[PDB]
Amino acid sequence: KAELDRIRRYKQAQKKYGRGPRVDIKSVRDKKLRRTLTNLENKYKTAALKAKEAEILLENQTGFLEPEGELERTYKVRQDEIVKEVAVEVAQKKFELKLTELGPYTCEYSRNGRDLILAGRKGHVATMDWREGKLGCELQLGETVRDARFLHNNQFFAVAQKKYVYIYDHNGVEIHCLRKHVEVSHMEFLPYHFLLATLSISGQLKYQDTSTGQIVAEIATKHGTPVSLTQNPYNAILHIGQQNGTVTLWSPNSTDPLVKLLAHRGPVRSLAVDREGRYMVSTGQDNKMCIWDIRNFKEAVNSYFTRAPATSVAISDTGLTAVGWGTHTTIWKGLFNKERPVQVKVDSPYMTWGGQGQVVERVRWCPFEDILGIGHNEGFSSIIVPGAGEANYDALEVNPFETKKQRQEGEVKALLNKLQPEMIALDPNFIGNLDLRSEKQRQAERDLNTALKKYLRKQRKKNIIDEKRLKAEELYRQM
Amino acid sequence: KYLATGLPHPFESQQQYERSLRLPVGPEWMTKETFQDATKPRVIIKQGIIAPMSKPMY
Amino acid sequence: VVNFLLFESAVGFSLFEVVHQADTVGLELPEVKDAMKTLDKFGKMVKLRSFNPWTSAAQGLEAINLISEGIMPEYLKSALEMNLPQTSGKKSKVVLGVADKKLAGEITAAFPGVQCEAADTSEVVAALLRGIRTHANKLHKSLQEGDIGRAQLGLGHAYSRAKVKFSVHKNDN
Amino acid sequence: AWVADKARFYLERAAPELREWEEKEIFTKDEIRNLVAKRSDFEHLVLAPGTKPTDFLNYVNWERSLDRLRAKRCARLNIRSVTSHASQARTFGIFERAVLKHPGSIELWLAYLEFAAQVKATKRWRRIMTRALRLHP
Amino acid sequence: KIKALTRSITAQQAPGSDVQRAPRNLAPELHPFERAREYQRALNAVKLERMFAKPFLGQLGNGHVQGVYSMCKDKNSLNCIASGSGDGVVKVWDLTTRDEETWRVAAHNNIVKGLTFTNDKKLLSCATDGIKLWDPYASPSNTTPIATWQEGGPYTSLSFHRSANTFAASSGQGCIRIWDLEHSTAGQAIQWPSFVDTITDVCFNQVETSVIGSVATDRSIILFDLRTNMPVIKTVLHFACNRIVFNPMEAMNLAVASEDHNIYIFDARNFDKALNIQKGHVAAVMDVEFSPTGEELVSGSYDRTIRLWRRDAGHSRDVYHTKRMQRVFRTMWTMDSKYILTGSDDGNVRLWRANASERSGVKATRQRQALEYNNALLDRYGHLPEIRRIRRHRHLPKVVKKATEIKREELAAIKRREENERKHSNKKYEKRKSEREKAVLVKQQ
RNA sequence: CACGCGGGUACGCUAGCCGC
RNA sequence: GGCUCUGUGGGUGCUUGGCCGCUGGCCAGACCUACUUCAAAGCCACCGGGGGUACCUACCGGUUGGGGAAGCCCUAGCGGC
Repeated sequence: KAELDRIRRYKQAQKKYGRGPRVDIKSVRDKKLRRTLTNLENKYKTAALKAKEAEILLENQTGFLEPEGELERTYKVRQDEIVKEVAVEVAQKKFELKLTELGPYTCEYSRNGRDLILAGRKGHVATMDWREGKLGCELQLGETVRDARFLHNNQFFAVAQKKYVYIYDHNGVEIHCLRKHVEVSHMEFLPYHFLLATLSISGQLKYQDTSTGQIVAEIATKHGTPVSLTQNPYNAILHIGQQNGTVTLWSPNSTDPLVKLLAHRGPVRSLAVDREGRYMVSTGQDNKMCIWDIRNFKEAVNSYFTRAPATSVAISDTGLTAVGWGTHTTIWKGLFNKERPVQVKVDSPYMTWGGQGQVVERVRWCPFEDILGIGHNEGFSSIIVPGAGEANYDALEVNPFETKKQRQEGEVKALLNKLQPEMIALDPNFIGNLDLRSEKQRQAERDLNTALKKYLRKQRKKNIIDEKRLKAEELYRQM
Repeated sequence: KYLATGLPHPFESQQQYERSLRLPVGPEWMTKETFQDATKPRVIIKQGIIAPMSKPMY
Repeated sequence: VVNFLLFESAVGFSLFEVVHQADTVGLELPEVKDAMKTLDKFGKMVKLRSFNPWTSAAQGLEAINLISEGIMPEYLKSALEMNLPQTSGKKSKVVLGVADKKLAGEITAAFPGVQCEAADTSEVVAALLRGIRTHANKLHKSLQEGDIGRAQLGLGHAYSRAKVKFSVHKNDN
Repeated sequence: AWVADKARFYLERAAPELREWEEKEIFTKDEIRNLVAKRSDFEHLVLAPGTKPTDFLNYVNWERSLDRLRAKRCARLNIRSVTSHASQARTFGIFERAVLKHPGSIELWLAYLEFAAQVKATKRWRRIMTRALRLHP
Repeated sequence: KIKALTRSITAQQAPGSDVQRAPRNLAPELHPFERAREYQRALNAVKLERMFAKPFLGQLGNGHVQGVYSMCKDKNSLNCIASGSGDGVVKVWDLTTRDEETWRVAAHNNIVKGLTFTNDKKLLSCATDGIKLWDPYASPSNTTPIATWQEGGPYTSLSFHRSANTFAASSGQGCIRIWDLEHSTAGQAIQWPSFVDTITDVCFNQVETSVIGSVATDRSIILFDLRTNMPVIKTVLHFACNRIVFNPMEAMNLAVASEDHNIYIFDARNFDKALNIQKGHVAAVMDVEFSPTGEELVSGSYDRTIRLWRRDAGHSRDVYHTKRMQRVFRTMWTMDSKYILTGSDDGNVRLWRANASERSGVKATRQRQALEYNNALLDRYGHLPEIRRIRRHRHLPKVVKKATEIKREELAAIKRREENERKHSNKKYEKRKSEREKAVLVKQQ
């Protein structure tokens, strides 16, 4: 019939924007509760339906490339062919920085992709606006540099020196150094909480609140130096990856790991985790990489193999992933589809960047454009890959063209809605659920032959006599 | 401290209440029309003499 | 509770229709005074309903020399007949807001269904016409041909000269 | 200027007519992206601070020509389910905020009266005529 | 078939326009921490309303000399108040100019017990002297009354009809008596047939005309039908009731403020049980008044408190207090249903606001949308522990706090005594009588 | 209840019978 | 004709090729996603001085309710210490 499209529309919107199963109105016994819950179910149904109908006003289109003939394959496509076939405002972004004498470089974009920071190993830390081509800062620092990271804006950044971390302003003037964070080898900035989480080489993980300036919870990961660290963008829990070959999930409200996904036989070399929090791809020292469903904590498919222990892996805003191993990175497209209940293995990579003798230190996706920045020992190299990048951003959350007034107002609103670090769990939507023990105690204070042998075995050891045990002795004598 | 200690007054079941909230109110997650219709207040008081009702409406 | 209000200026007289009327208990409150200051929060209160300009400076001179003396003119009676809903006050009235008490009495005597509130007596309509006199250049600018400054200048000169009889015994230049 | 948040409502109101036109075979998806971009540019021009009656009339003429184009295309593709009522309602909305913003422009008042007389709206025409006579006596 | 996503800055500003275009994508992958960010915004909303909760607005004039023992608004106008003090002087105030009184007169000898406005423009006042009528709005000021009435015992309160020129005065002889102005002299005295105790308050029902409620010091409420001039029903409660009032949107609901520290919302058709019991006070409740929207209540108590209530709440939405306010005798709304007025025993008429953190005037759209968004968010997440403790914290004076701690101890002791007598007496095999059913002692006709 | 396109009784017009 | 400034190439250490998934290939690349038996041994791991300790965390010792690896025995069991 003609209403079949209507029922399909409602099923699709209840899948996507529904955020829950539905309230069962037939089991409600109260009359006023029944009509108010029917009113609420009508309002939530039209809410999801109007969001799905207003998903037509999205402006941009997702990029792609598809092979035409039967012999042509997508991984044999050259960057010169992409640059010839693509528009000029996005063919401008395929550059290459040639910085040779100051260590392998480490790239990190800001979370709108306006400014990128690249840090050499021997000290050369620079901060540039890579589309407009101007550099905001460049400074040399002397000693080694473990990791450089932007903070909430492109105003402040944070560099991990030989002992401490240092946070710097937009001009590069050093605001301060953090002395509690010694020998920091990895850093990750939670964006919605204002926490900066640092793994030392000793295995200690410190969460420092950036806004107010006090370290929230120093967790000591009891086993080994950590090899890698990433951050779930959906839970804000930290997937750190150890050297015995397990990845452990950490949160500032517990000193034990939340889960520990057992992984590759050697140490895991790199991790990456989806921005919807669905799946995690990890690459180990044993040459395999493998993906996990995170919402169920099981392995999705068999282990893919990489032909070298992959130094970095970073997955995009859409389904693409760049796994950078040895001296050339490969991009895979369909590793984890959200819609499929049982995942299938991908035969061929989506596209491969060339191996011409520059060992890849770190690959990163520019968060809203369809490019990929590889930081290697010869410097920085930005390549363009069409399928990646979220085509339609939201101007309220994060904006690639944010003016000065919009940046000021957004920083103040993010300060006002910074989340307390005790609001971190495996499921981030728990706020308002039942304390079941407290509800059972409230209802209690409102309404007011195989185990009874191990009972006596446990209570003969106290040796309190405790009249319930006298009743249990009489029961055992009767038995 | 972010869990709720007991059920609110009209609700009768844990599934009912924890599944009845379920959707964010804010403008980031819902459309503008939905946000207006969901944050309209129940009693809408305009300015003037609010005289008691003269004759039955229904 | 005001429904409409007259407002006479040198280019002509316009009557506004109030929607979301002013709070009368918090008239001396700082937030309501700031609302009466800002045009973005007073144009929500007033919406321009009708405008009647003069035909000539002679008609504007007759308009002042009737209104200041108190008596309403025939074209003001005409525009009120056109804009106000025709009633007699037996079961429903219309509240008009005017600036002068004698003009209030005469409009109420000409139209029995229109209850007039004078700005000299009622503080609500006083503050409301005060806000319209504040923002009177921007509330009319879509149909304000030219300005109001030279109109007020020439009309004050014509009114003062008609009151004084200046030209008949000033001759020395 | 809250013009983005102000024009969000008019775009979200015009969206389900575009959903019906996409689920029928009348406008293709690239053409509907073009309609979305043109209505968005028109709304962000209309709800701007410094605006003009010629800008309001350009938007009125575009919406009315879109209704005429969809009428020709609907008669060619032989559909009777699609109605012009939502387009006439949004054209009346454009004209009502037009005469709210610029009441002193008789060209826009006469264009409003011509539109209301042309799509068979006699009672609405009499009300618009009363408001126009009150503003320009 | 290569195509990558190209973003011009035309998607942020079209050239030639100052409008910053804000494209929005409502997909939930882009907006993480939905429930957590909304909890943080609700917590900010509670802390913001506790910061901007500033309810005291002003005080009408210099006040009275002795305390304000009666006051009455004009239900037709919007800024006409009057208040009669304890030294028998009445004043008519205009709420637009609160600097000085509009019209004052040394009315009576004793305190002014009741006071009201007529529907034309004139006002009436009771005393133990007898009731009087004045014209406070006249082109010469007249101190002398234009009518007086002494026969009918010692009068206690007044209540005027909604439409006509009828009014009922509650006397101390156990009767009310009803006058029609301009063609009645002594009025008609309606009484319960053998009734002796004084009728304290009287209130015309404004919705349903010709239904009159009254309380009396027999701890009883009585009704009256004016169409067939007789009493109707009489129920005896447990404690004395200070004041009856009706709901201006629901014709059948009434509220009695009673010496049980309590407000009882009753149904006039079924006096079996109370529809609601508001319990929050410390000393006796002196005055109760429904909002003109019919959904809220003010109660001025005999200790130093005003308590603002919703209609279905059963506990305080707000409490207002002040070191200068000595006792509270008469509280009533303005017809805006936004501001409340308080006639005290310090001789002061004070003007507070209900919705203490909500400022009046015209708001911009992104201002009133932020306020409505905060109110809806508190309606959802108001029961969580942090949000709950900050939204319930209010600073009470030391006497009221100490006496409500004593009242909690005494009520818990009485509940424990009753529960022990139930568990060890023969009442164990009965259903527990609900508290709204226990609110009424007997009902008779 | 009616709302698109045609030939009709009829136009410096669209009110009325049947279709596409 | 001269001073100054700038750019490129060579040199400023003793001469053995460009790249790769390197015993072989490629420099026009080619093939693309396999194969699998048994997670891991422990320790250390740099914050300036004196002081406070309500709360959180670490360490040590306990308390209620559950849980049972392993050790021991035999009336053999859905066992027992």
